[PDB]
Amino acid sequence: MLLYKDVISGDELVSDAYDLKEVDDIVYEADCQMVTVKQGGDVDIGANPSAEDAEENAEEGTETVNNLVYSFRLSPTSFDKKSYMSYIKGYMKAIKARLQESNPERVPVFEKNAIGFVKKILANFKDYDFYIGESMDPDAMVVLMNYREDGITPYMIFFKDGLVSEKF
Repeated sequence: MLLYKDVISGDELVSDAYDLKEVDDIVYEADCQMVTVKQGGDVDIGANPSAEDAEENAEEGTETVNNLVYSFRLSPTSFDKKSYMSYIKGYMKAIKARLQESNPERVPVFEKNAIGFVKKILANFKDYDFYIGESMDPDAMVVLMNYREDGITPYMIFFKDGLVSEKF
């Protein structure tokens, strides 16, 4: 029920309606489940000439999708290996300033903890993928999608430093 949004440019990055766990480091984890819904194509809010919506006569088009991405229309975008270093570097520094203006005591704990997680993320930045909200900003809240140690549990992480809690 809790709603967490970013102030830099995340806009509703995740919520507790699913489940959130903060790792000893400084990030939250919102688990997502798969649900089957009847979708008949969308392609943005308008962008098609003429169609029939028939395809076959033995299946309409049921597609399972995460409940967090569907409710928050999460939008995953492609990225570059070297481009990732520039986004995490200029983004980490951006937060460093937000602490100095708000809480300067979070500058050191945030640097050491965030530095450790970044080192374990580069080991497989591809397996963590890179998501982005409708804001379309490579310097806003960045969420990564990774499967637990099992693989049957899809979960994403949201930097707690750039995540606030909102009560209904």
